[PDB]
Amino acid sequence: KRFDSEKAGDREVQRTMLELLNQLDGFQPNTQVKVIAATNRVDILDPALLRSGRLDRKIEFPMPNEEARARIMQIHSRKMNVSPDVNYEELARCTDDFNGAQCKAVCVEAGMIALRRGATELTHEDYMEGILEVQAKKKANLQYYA
Amino acid sequence: ERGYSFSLTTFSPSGKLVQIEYALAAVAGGAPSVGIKAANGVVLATEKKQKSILYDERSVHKVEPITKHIGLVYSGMGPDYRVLVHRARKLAQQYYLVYQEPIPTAQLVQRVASVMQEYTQSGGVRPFGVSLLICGWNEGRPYLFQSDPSGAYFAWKATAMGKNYVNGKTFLEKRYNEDLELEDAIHTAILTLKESFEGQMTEDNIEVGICNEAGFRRLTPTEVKDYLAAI
Amino acid sequence: SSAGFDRHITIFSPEGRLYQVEYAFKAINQGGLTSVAVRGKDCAVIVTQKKVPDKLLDSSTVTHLFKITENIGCVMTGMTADSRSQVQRARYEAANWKYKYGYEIPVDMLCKRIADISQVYTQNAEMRPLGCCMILIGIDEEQGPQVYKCDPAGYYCGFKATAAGVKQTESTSFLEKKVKKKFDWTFEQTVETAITCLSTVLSIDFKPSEIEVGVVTVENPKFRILTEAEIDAHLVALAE
Amino acid sequence: YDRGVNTFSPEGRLFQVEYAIEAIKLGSTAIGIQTSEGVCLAVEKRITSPLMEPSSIEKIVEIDAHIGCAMSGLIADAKTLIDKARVETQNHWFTYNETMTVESVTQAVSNLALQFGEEDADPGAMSRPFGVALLFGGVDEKGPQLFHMDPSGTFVQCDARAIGSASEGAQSSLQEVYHKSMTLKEAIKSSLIILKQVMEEKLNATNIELATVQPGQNFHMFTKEELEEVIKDI
Amino acid sequence: RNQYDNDVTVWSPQGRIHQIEYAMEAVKQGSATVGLKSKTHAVLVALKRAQSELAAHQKKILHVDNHIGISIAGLTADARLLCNFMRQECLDSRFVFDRPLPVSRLVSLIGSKTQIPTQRYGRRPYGVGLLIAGYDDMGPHIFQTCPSANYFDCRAMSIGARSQSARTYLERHMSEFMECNLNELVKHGLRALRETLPAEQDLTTKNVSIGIVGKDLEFTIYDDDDVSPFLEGLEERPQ
Amino acid sequence: SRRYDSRTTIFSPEGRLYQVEYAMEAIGHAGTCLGILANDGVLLAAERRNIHKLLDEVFFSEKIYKLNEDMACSVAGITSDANVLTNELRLIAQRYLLQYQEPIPCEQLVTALCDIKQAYTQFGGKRPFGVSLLYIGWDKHYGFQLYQSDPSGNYGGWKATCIGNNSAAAVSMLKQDYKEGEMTLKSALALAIKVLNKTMDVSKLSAEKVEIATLTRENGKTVIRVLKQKEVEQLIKKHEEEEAKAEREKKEKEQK
Amino acid sequence: LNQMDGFDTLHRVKMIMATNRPDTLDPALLRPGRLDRKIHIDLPNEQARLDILKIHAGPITKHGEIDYEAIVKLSDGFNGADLRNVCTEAGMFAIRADHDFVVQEDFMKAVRKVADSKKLESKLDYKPV
Amino acid sequence: TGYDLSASTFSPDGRVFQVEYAMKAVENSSTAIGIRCKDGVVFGVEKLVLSKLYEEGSNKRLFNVDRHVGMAVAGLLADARSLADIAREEASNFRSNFGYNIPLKHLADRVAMYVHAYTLYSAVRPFGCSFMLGSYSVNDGAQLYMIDPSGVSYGYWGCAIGKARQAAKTEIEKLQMKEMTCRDIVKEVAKIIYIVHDEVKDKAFELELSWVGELTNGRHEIVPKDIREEAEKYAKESLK
Amino acid sequence: GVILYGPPGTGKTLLAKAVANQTSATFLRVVGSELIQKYLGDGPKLVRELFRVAEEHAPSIVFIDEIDAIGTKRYDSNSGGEREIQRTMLELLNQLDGFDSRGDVKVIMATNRIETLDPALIRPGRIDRKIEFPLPDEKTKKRIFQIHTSRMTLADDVTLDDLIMAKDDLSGADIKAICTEAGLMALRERRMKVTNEDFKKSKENVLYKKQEGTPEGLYL
Amino acid sequence: DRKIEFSLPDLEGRTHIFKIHARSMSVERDIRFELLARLCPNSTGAEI
Ligand SMILES: Nc1ncnc2c1ncn2[C@@H]1O[C@H](COP(=O)(O)OP(=O)(O)O)[C@@H](O)[C@H]1O
Repeated sequence: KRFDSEKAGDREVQRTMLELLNQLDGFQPNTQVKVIAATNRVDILDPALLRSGRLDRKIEFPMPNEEARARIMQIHSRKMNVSPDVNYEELARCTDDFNGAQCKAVCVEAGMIALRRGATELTHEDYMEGILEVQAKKKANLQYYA
Repeated sequence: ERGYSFSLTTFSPSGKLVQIEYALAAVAGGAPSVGIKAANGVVLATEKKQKSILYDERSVHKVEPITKHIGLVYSGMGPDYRVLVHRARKLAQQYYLVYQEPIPTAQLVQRVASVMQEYTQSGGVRPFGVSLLICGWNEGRPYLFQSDPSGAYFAWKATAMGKNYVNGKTFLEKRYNEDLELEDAIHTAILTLKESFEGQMTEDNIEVGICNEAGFRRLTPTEVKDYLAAI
Repeated sequence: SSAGFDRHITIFSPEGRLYQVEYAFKAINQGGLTSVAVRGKDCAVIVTQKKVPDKLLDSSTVTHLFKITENIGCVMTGMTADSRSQVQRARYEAANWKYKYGYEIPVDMLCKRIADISQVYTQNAEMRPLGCCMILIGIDEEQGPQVYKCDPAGYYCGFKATAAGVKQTESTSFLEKKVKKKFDWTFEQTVETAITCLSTVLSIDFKPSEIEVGVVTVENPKFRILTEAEIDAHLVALAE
Repeated sequence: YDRGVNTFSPEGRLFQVEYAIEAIKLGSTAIGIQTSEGVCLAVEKRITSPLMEPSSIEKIVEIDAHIGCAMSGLIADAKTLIDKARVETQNHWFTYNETMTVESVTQAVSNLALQFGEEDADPGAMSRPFGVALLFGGVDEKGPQLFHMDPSGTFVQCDARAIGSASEGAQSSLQEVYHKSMTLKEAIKSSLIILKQVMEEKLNATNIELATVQPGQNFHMFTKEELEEVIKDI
Repeated sequence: RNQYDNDVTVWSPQGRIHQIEYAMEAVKQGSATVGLKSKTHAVLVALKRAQSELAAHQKKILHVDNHIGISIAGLTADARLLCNFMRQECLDSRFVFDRPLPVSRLVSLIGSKTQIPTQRYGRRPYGVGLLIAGYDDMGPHIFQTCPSANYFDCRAMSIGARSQSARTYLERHMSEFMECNLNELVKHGLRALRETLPAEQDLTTKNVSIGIVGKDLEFTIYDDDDVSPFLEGLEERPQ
Repeated sequence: SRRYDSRTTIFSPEGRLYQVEYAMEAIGHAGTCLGILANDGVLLAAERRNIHKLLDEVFFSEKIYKLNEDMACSVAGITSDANVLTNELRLIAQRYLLQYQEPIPCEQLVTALCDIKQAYTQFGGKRPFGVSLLYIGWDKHYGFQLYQSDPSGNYGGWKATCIGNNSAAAVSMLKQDYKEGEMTLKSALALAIKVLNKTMDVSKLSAEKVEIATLTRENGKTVIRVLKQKEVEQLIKKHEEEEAKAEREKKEKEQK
Repeated sequence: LNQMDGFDTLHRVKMIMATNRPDTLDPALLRPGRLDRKIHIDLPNEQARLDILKIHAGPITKHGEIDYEAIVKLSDGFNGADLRNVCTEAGMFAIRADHDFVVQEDFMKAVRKVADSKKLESKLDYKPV
Repeated sequence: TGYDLSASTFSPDGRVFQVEYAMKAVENSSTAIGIRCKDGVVFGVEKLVLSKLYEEGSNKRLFNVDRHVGMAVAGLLADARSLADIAREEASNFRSNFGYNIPLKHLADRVAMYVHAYTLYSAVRPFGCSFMLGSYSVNDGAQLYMIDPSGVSYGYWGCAIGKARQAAKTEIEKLQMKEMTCRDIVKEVAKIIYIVHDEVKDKAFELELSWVGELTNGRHEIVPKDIREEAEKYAKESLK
Repeated sequence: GVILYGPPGTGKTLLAKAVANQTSATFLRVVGSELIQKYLGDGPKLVRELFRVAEEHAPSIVFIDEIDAIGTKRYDSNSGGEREIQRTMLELLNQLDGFDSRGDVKVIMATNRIETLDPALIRPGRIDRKIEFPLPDEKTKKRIFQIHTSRMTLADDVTLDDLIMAKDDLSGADIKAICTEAGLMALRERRMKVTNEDFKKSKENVLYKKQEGTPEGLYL
Repeated sequence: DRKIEFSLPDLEGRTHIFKIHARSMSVERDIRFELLARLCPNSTGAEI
């Protein structure tokens, strides 16, 4: 976001941004170049990026809800030898506030736990121990509950 | 409700109250005013500059009376002025209910100063942003006091307040002296308000309230109209 | 040029200004509407455009022309919820005055009570300063029509003709030139000036279904809200 | 950086009661052993200087005539809890003509263990949790019962619990030497054997005080010069 | 540097209150309880836990009235406070109207009670979760309360740490819950509860408790003495 | 809410109170007052911070505040914040006179106002009272007393005091130039004039920047007097001649 | 600044310059003589958004039922370019199920999609000159 | 950054970010649709289950304030229940101290002020609920009002509140609600709900409907369960 | 590593100058006031170049005087140079012992305070010899006065024992401040060598310089 | 992908760090290290 500030670090970036905006849309329009932009925050971007031909569509990417999470683990475990008594809905129900990368890290961690005990095909408890590692829960001492 | 009840006016490490100085700087960017006590009565003058000709000048007022012999003008913020005017009126009525005598101006000044002090000290509220100028002819001798937003008060023969007040103070020290009359005090108050006013000076711009031994009187536009000519 | 908590709570800046009322003014022109009040010789008129962007929305409950008392009318600008809270507070204070002091409350005293209520909001540091505007019209015997405008900062003042909302500067710039030649300000002249002010500021030539006009006068002191037939008549009389 | 007294952790447990749990092991140790013929208590006085009179420091404070207690932590905080427990026992005796069970007085003293508040009212309500763990022992109606209370208000029945600085060491040394079928003298000897290596000072008849509650004897005995009978055997 | 997640008053840019989710994380740290019902009975079976080798197990089920019985998972002081509120409300209902309180208006009362602290300043959410079984005039009910004050009219559900296996078992063995008697229903409850445990130890008749309410049966709690008629006749763990 | 709190109760990492000291630094400038007694009669000397020419001066009062038949008080620091304290101690004295039907002793009034000042630093969350004042009085038990005070509620009896501007040199000269039990009420006034010549940087001070108020005792009256400007001028002149007298010792000796 | 007026004056040379923030420019740049007239371009009004939409919906093979008045009503604070995106997005919904002709329901649907996106970039309102 | 913490803190742009975050929490719920007609008001709520977590009728979002007033909520739950008991208390107080039934406009205004009393101070947080209020009386016709968490109440001939709101108001705009009766607008509401719901991401949808009107002679009640509610079969017939 | 701490003025650095004459290798002195930079980046570069020069030369000794000015705490983490100081100390923490610890380089650090220090510095492996500097009451104060008055005259009337007899709260910086100023009255008055009243008024004025305006009438 | 944590050892690892750090010494074969690890409850490898 361009504002009133000091130094030369921001002013060089704003110089390159104003070069980017004119060469993308405005004088000499071009069809033959298609631009794709990605970010993780949008509150920082300048409103001149949300103009006519700069950024045409604004696309959301929410966190996976239930069936997307069961779909992710099915895709990543395609190469792995999986024992055919595992139901992914129970995993997707237990795994909460995850993403695509975290559900990917569950499958890789589960396959190693079978390698630690040397078993080839997986099991349900291989996945659950992968779940407990991914959550990264610190030492608790929470034995004064319930 | 919330009920903060914590005081947010605290001492600086240099040993001063920063909010009091900020309120005094708010006062110094206010409307100009002058007050002259000269040997028969007190004259208070100020400036009403509207941003447009569509305003009604006679609707709101700035030389607001309190009793039949006590007057008040201000320099600062307008919304923070009607509140202490109403408080001073109610307090003077309580004094008249108890003691059955018109309230002397000095006691009014100490009690509004104590009100300003307890607004500074108490919890969850900001200090006031208005310097007062209280005039009155009680027991023969005229009185003119000024109370700052710190909650203190002084006594002045002739003082000025608001924007460009140090040169007005030098004007009042140089041109005026110890003994005047009422009419030439009105003349020099109009002059020292004219030292920082606009090109025109009519009764629609300036507002003058005088006091004497016959009671407090806010001047009509006719009296200020013929006073503003050739002065 | 802040002092840590200068942005958030209502306190004095080092420059002397208190910033929360200045950030609350933007709530008046955030809403996107403009309202003009014009006072003449024997009438006071209020004109406000209304926005109905969806056909399923009821068009009879959009109007900001609120009724305070049977001879005292008002209009709003800014956030609608704070405007309705001020409407209910003004109705309660008018009824309280009519119960207490026996006679009908004048317009300026109601505006003083509203301003004194709004001053405590900027005095203390625990409440939002309630960013909505106030325009009141009425008739007072041996004073004629009266029009007043209060403020979220608590500053009330009398007026001859004024506007509030988003387009205050251009409307006042046109209105000063309109009022500078003091002509015969009758009823038709006042409604023509009030309509043409918004017609020249916005340059839209509005249909009669999107303009609300409130009237008060000396011939009858009752507050009236003009229906579409008289707005039709005034708009076809305006077009020569 | 600074949060309120009622704030939950990101992992979900709490943010102030766990700090009161963390303040338990800055105090002295206290061992309570329940046996089918009586409940025995023991504590470390933790003297600092020879000029301090050792009989002033007390940890075993009686609540009712048949109920004892033992402290670990900040004694001044637990004085209010013990006074309140005395008030509840006398009120229940006055309104029901019978003695309290030790579970009921532990419940009554644990109800107000977690009642701190900032938005709350009253004439200065508690602003922080109490930093003590209390052991209660008694013979109410089912015989010998021993209870342990921690600053989260959780009370449980324990057969042989030790609290304080070396609570885990005394517990792990209490695991092997215990059984349900033992006697009171064996319990006192075993508790003193455990308390031998826990303390950083040398044991004598003035560094500890112990108390035994039995169905026969009303209050708890074994003051000074009665401790010397079992000290010389150790 | 974290911001927005130190008080219940502050919202989030994503539009949620993180303190309520922290209270959910608190309530999922307790031991697993299972509550289920038939056409004529309501049984909740809870698993006790041991804080030490020789310390006794903390009980979970505790009776509220002649027909309402609640379970618990989470804290204990707030549990006693809420349970005292249920007891006082049931006493006022039996004192004024001389009738049993229905469980639906009781949990509506506790929802209105628990929603007040999660709106004001400096008041924490209640970190407890209840499973409420009750036989009022029209059918038995088993209800589940949350620290978000969203009560759900469940039919067979489990709460606590590692309750997903119990939920999947109750899903796959749902339909044959109303046609069976109490003896088979209790065995179904223990079969649902034993999936929470790891496959090394079992229900050793000292860490379980069973509470039953019914049409003509008083709300009874069995722990370590009347439990043993229910543990016999149970199949071994398939591992 | 809670982040807006100014935290005027907690100690500092060295363990000493952190807000009262800023009030004491505020007392440390903006004013000058002192009091002297060693026999009958006790005097107060004060300095006018504002000597602007447009002041009326007809207020017939100064920092010297009368509060009883047999007392006086002089304030220092914030002038706005001293009216509350003077009214409170006047109320305390009148409540004692209503209760016991005798005039209040000095110790009880000073301790009562110091407890009231301490109550704000103990709790309440408000800012402390930024006023340190100084009492003179007469009593049945101990005669003429002079009492100092602090914003923290600390107090103490004194015979030569220090409350105002830069005055460590004034404390040193009060130590060096003081007599014990021989101070009749004509040498103490000259001592006060000699001190206030040196504390203030204005050389050859006039009767506009000095205020002298004496509490003496008549035959059962306890006359509290504020000295007019007609006698303060020649009281200053009687010390102004003393410098020229003292410079003559180095003039008639250097002759060989 | 120097070659704008300087010593050698210009003849038949006109310079046009445009920006988004006029407040951050130099006062010596913005003084008259070098920039004689400042031209303000604002957000379009109701009839201004109407004939912009008439131009952009020109080469669209629409079915002859389209009413632009309802479309312009649910667009306040739009730029002069989001209406071009509205005309673009209506053909995208025509591309869905290859409906060829553009129906006014797609215009009402595409307007609500664009006004959904116009909530994460605002508060521009820069001071004139 | 720091303006979005408390409700009593104005942004530099003049906004109050806490009620905006409340609206963000509002739009994550499921869709609730209310259509006004010439003879009554029909509600419709798309209830969502996960595996069961419910019986038939559990987590009900159709409340009942009074005999003639219907309430359908969409937002963060347990505040809907609090507002339901609040509106019940206002209705009972009006019946006790004024005799006759509470009008819908007055009740919506009262609950709107109760909602607005929470977005002023810093102690309390704004609500996360946006409900509906529909009623039918012989002397007042059929009315429907919608209240947002900011505290603004407007009348509507048809509106939708929830996640799929912008994809549902167009389907309401397709039909002409000024002329149909209740018996076809229930199946139109079911068709709108079936169209607007996505089955790829949730697949656990279930309708619930409601009724005020002359068919339910001025009383609020649920559509008669297994009798009727074949509008789901009609909407499955309108799958394309 | 050796760290020297104490009350402000006791022996701190002084002792450090006295050890830099009996040493055999070269001695490098740096000051913590120098260890800030207004340019973002020259901070850790100067620390790195300081130890690189010292390592290649000899078995040298690096003395970071006033190291407590930078490495005090890290809990603030607020934007600006106040967090850049935390960044410029982390390189010093890594270059002290973070990978392949350098041979024959001996560090010595002088602080004024203890508790406002980063505990990752306080742990062993970087500094071990924690040295405490107390203020001597009277015994070495005779020898400090013996040293400071050695290279000057002294008369029979002036004796220094009574000037320190009742006082037990001075420091070695103040004693030199006494002795330098007590020679300054004799030069400014063109008087004799030393008088007893030269020492009397030097003690009073140095007390005014050390303790001037601390607001403690209430004894905490 | 892994968050490997460290902490204040145990009781046994202090004895192991003693046996691997103090093995390069000229000490008679009579020192017991488990008592020395008992006497220092909470320590790092750097302290050893
Ligand atoms: N025991 C002593 N012998 C001689 N001089 C000393 C002694 N103690 C302190 N000093 C003097 O005090 C001064 C302060 O030394 P030091 O504490 O290292 O400096 P700083 O106070 O600036 O850190 C030195 O200049 C030294 O001459």
